Amino acid sequence: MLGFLSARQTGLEDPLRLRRAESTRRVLGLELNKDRDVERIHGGGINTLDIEPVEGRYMLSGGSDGVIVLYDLENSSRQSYYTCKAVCSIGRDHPDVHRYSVETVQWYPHDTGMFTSSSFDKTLKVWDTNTLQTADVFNFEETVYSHHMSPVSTKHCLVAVGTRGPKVQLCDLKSGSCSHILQGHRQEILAVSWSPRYDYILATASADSRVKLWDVRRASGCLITLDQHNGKANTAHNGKVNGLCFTSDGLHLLTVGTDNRMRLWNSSNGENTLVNYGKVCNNSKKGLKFTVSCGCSSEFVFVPYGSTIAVYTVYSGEQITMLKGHYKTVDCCVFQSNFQELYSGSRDCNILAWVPSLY
Amino acid sequence: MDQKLSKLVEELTTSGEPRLNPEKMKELKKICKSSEEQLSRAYRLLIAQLTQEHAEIRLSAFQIVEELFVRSHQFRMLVVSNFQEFLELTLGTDPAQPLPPPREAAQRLRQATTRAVEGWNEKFGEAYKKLALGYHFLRHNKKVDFQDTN
Amino acid sequence: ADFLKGLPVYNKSNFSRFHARRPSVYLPTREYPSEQIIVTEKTNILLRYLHQ
Amino acid sequence: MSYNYVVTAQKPTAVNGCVTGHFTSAEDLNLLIAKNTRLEIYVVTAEGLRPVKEVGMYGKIAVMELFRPKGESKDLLFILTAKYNACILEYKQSGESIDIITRAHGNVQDRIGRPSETGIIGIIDPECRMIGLRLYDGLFKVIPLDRDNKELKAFNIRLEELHVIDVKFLYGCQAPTICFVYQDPQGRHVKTYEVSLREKEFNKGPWKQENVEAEASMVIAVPEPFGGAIIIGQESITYHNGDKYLAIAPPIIKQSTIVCHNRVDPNGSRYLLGDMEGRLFMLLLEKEEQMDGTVTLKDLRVELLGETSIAECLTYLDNGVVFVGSRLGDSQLVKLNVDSNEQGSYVVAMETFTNLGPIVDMCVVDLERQGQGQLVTCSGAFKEGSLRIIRNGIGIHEHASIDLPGIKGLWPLRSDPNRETDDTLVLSFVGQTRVLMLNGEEVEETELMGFVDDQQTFFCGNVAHQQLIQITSASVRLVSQEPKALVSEWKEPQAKNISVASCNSSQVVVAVGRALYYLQIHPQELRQISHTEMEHEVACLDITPLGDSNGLSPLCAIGLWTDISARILKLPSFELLHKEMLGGEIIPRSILMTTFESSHYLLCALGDGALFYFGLNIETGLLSDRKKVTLGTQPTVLRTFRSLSTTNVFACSDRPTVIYSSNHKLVFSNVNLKEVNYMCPLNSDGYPDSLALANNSTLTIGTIDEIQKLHIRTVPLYESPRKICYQEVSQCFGVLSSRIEVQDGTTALRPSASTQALSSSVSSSKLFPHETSFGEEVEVHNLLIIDQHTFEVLHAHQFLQNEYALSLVSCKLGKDPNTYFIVGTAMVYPEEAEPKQGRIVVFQYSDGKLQTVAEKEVKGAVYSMVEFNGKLLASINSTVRLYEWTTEKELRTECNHYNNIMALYLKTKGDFILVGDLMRSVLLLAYKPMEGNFEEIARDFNPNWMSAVEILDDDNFLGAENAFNLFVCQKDSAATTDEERQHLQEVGLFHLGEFVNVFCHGSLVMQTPTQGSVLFGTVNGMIGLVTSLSESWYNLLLDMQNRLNKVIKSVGKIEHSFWRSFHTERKTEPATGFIDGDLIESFLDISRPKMQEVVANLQYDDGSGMKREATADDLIKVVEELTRIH
Repeated sequence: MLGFLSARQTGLEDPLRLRRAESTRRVLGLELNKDRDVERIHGGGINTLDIEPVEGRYMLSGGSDGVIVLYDLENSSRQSYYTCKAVCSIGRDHPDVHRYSVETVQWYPHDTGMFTSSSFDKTLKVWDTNTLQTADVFNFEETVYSHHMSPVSTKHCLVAVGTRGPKVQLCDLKSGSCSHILQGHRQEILAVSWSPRYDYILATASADSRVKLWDVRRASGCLITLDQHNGKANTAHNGKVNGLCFTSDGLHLLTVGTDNRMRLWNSSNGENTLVNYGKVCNNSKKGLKFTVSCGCSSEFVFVPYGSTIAVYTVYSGEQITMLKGHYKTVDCCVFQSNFQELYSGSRDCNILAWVPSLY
Repeated sequence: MDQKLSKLVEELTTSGEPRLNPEKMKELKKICKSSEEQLSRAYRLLIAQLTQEHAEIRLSAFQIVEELFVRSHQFRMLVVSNFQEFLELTLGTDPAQPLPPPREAAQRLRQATTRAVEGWNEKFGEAYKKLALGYHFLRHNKKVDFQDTN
Repeated sequence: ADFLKGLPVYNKSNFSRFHARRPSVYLPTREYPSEQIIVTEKTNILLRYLHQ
Repeated sequence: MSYNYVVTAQKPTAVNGCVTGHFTSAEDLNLLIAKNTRLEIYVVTAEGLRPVKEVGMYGKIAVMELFRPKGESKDLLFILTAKYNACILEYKQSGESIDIITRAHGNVQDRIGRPSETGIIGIIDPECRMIGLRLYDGLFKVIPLDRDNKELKAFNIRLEELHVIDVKFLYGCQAPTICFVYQDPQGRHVKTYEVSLREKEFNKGPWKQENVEAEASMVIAVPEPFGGAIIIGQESITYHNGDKYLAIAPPIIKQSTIVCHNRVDPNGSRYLLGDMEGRLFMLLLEKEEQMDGTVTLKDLRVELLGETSIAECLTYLDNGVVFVGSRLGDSQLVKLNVDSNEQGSYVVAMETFTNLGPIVDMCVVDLERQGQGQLVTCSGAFKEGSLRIIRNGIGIHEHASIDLPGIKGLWPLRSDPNRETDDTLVLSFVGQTRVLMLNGEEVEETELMGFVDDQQTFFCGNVAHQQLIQITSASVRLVSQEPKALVSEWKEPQAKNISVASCNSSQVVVAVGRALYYLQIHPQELRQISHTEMEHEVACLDITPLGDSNGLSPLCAIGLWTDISARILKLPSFELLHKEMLGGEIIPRSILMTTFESSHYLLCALGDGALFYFGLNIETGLLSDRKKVTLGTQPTVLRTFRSLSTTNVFACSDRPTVIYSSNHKLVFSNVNLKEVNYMCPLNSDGYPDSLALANNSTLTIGTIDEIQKLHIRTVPLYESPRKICYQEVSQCFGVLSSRIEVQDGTTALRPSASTQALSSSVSSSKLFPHETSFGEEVEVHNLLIIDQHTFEVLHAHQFLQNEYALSLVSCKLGKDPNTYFIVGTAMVYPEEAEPKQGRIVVFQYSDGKLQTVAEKEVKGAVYSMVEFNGKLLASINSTVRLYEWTTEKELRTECNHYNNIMALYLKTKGDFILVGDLMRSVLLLAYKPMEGNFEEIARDFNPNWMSAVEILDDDNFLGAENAFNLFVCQKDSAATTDEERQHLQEVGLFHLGEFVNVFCHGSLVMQTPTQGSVLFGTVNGMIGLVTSLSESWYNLLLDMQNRLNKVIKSVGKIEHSFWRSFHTERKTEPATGFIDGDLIESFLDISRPKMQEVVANLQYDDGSGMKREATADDLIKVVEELTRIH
């Protein structure tokens, strides 16, 4: 650790090199912190975690029991051991409480005040955080399996919703309309994710074993369909592609299928890069959420691997590690790139924190 | 010394009596107190006995584990390091691995394990929050009734 | 050393009167219009590749 | 809020880029050097590197390239900044109007993308058709260089090779071909692509993909007729030309890593290579010509030309001269003479340009004990490591040094009337006088006819009507110039002794006790005009003619005993015009009337070092605006001297000073000599535009700088210096040093400072295992005790093997009165991710002999330590602990605080402790003297990778960023909750553009709008000054900054706001609470009409608190005060 400090001081290595090397070392040393904890309020499993984007202080956890918890990661206790208290929570007491499980929760990428929560109740609600009241509501005909808002979009705040229905929905928050409908899929779309690089590109994965990349401008047809074999067909996996996430820079896309395979693709032309990630066990019938690191030498991907968390490499494929601790299958993994932290919400109603321990 | 520890563990686990012999248990405790390596070997032997397909052997091994947990800090560290496998072997949490016969001895083992885990959470939950977590994992997630007779 | 024979001399006088003064700072005040501006073509790479 | 002001005391000196070409004219070789934000343009003339210009860019120049598109008379310059500002500029010199026209400008930043591990790369085609930028891995940005279109549309191209080590554009290929070395899990491969503009894509390259050395790191595009490329790794130089593959693995290269290259011959026959060790090689390509007539490559040959400064970027200038730019050491200008010297080295160091950075650590020490703080900095690394003493002042370049002790006066004299230059130097002694002749450089004893050598001279010189004068204690003697003979002699009526003398060309005023006599100089007569008696004995006199009076002073300045009063008298009446009571019981010893910037002054120096200065009205004889300064403790002798056609005053004393005037404000600058007693200007043939100076025993003749500067002395250590702290009691400097020794045991590569210490000891701790293979390097650390005066390593204490000294503090602990060197050390074994052991060692440098007073094993590495109320606050790995100095001279653990990821920087003030975490920003703790824990008063939760911290005051805390930014946090004491209080509000932000390593309190200016002062050092050797400001002054400065932004047009059209905006990988906000010193100071350099435009309708307070209409002269004065502070 001293060598990097000396190199930075002398200017042999630019500060970015020390930053990236130290971040990689810390991510390698991720371990289940016994001291830090997050108070167990959820009565059921955790279907999603999402730390706010602007400063990574507040995290949103949606539970299987329909309870939303706005945890605060700011350590106000001044103690090495401390419990991340729930600053506020929407539970059964609150009238607008999601009756059923809340599948995903995602802050407004522009303003930290508002955040979106979609539930198995057939509804997607936009809450504020000044009063934690449901600012807006959208009701669908099929249970919202996933919902995402473009993080690189300032012109529109379009929300892409994938439900049991095979038609993707696009709704405008500013105009308060659910007008747009994209068609072409055959069954429930389990994962929708905008491309961070290109504003108007949406990647949609379904249980039809296909990943379709669309341009919202052209309301006619889908741009591309990822094929594992590159035409040597037109299918991302042998089962259900229930996990989808772009790489931090948006040049690659990671797809996790029920065939227990994780595949990397070029985001530009959609040909399988053929990275062999091995058997990534995945038996979840619901959309599986996985997160990719940011600002690290090698982009890590954290995939819920049964009841552990498998950390691989996005640009090599080598299985960096398998963090254990959770008693039940891990459901959601959210990575705080600010301090190279990880927070996984398993169905055991626990929010386990994983931190780089170096001594 | 190691062969003596192995023989004592075997005799204590294969005796089949509902209660451990106090003299052999005192000798075992003295050996576990004489060296930390002997304590770790006793731990490994008890784990290997919990894998046996006999509920009386598992019960006796659990009683030894409980006594060493209450009396030894490093044995507590060892048990916590592998608390998941311990709970699987003693309560039969995994439905694919039911408790071995006889049924009455398996029930007694389950009751004793539940009570011991309860008392361990009561006495050491603040520091040993790990074992505490699993406790609630079986308590609420697994709806294990602590007040149930069986 | 035969290999040091022929180092290319741009001008014979350069460094001929070498002697063993810091530059004056340039502080422009006038403005001459920039002939060209560099704007990154926003053309989506993936759209271009697909259409190709 | 918080208000701050940042100025650059020293411009960055580390050379980032270097390029030769034809920039200023198509027929002139021009060298362009990028030093961070500075771009120096020199011309390679016969004299040397004549500095044409220096351009200040609002951005860090990461890419520099000289490209000449077909049809361009002279090469254009392409600059990319670290903020991704791209600009194509051209030189245009119409007569004297030098301009840098921004032909193209824009921003090529992309919204998202990983910065490349190898960094920004910028390349241009051989034909100058497109500019390729590798900014983010996986994307290659291409800017087509089309002239017709108004808009240059830069477009990205996908790269299937994310990890691209290096990229270059190939010659000898029709389409633009890029050859690049890229890495993947298999290894490193060299690949080729064709850049298609119409398609805007990449096509299969001419060659195959071929494996290269595992450390293939550099690519060289060999031009015609060779073609192909050369791949340089660490052991093997390979050459790929399609099928033709060559490889050579010399053993000489394997020792070091080649980091820079340059092409000597245009046809690529010869190349220059420079390694990290500093060695300079020449790579030879042996062309062979086939019978067909095509020339190809026969074999590669590498030859070690010699040893030069650690090369950052070499550039063969011309005629065998090579500019070895350096970043870790002084830049060099070497000559590759054909014949090697006896040492076997072909390189001769022709010149050395001083490089101040990297500044690992520094101190402000009043070594002189005069009050002028000098900056002692640890600069460089490896063999280039050294100490730099930046003493503000003015420097003499003496050319003569005679041995004459006890001189009492010096006078320049012109013997021959025809010769307009002096040729004589008269000297004064104990009741005697000596004359010296100046025959070029010959300086020898003579006798002059009419002058007496048996009386002490008080003045002599050249007077009106082709004559000479000599005034002694006995008489005043008039001598004709051409015929050396006494033509007139005057004595006091009763033949009494002259006591004081003054003289210009036509007038004499002498004192005889209280008596005063006014004499005029006429052909062969000393005409006594008038006489008076003063109230007291006369101390000093001056009759210097000022303004438009034509060599005839109406005024006489006089200083008197008893009343200590500087008086202005009328000539010839001797009427009192002004009497000024100076105070004290110390008499005036020197008095002078002078004009500084067409303003008249009276200077009066007392025998106690004091100097009074006054405004002088030469009509009324009125003295006004009385100001007083101290200039040493000895009596000051004042003497005027012309320098660059400007009048100054030399003030001789224990502290040589030059008095001058800056913007109608007298400025005092310290000369660089121990003590000057007497001085005179001298302009002979062998000593033109020079100075004669005398002290107790030596007579020196030298030149002098017109003004002052940060003169920098250099003390080479030949090993990397890390920390420095000054021990006042022992008059010694304690420096941590590290040198690399190769396994043999181990032997040092070269002689260093640690080895040649006058006394070398070694630590042999009993508190405390690997087999270093032959040729493996090991870092050996030493503590060097260096005398402050001779700056020679008096002592060197080598630590244990595999022990790194990380922290050093010089302080006294507890009730122990002795001052100790407390050094923290860790043990870095190769296979440990972080150290597992360490120790704090307390040494005492006594009677010239260091001794290990005490020691304290500790688990972990002592990153930093600081004195804290007599207690040692030590950061050990993930903990901060307190130790106390017991009566047994031992350290005793008191308490520890685990709420610190990694305390890397510690600062204490009163009961506060500012902790700089590696990535957790700044914490603020307050130790408990009753309980014993470090109650964390406040902290900043923004994720900030810190490089330095400082405590501006009880509430403001200054911190640096890993991305070249400065911020200032404030403890919200106005908070009404424990929550708001625990949060430090980031009240100021700024983008310095430099990586600041060390902060230190102190100022380099002899001791105001600006309060407080913190100097700071950066990796680029850029010393900067940060100070506070009042709210009104900050508001005025911010408004003037905006107006200057309006008026001043930056090079490249980069907005200053966009340049100083706080910028990181996670956020980008404009600068706030900070005033850019350089832009404000540039107000002094904008023409008067531009001054008026800038100050147009600005509301300002002239000290009355009333918003007046700020003028161009109000703001100028405001800026002259700010400049004075640094």
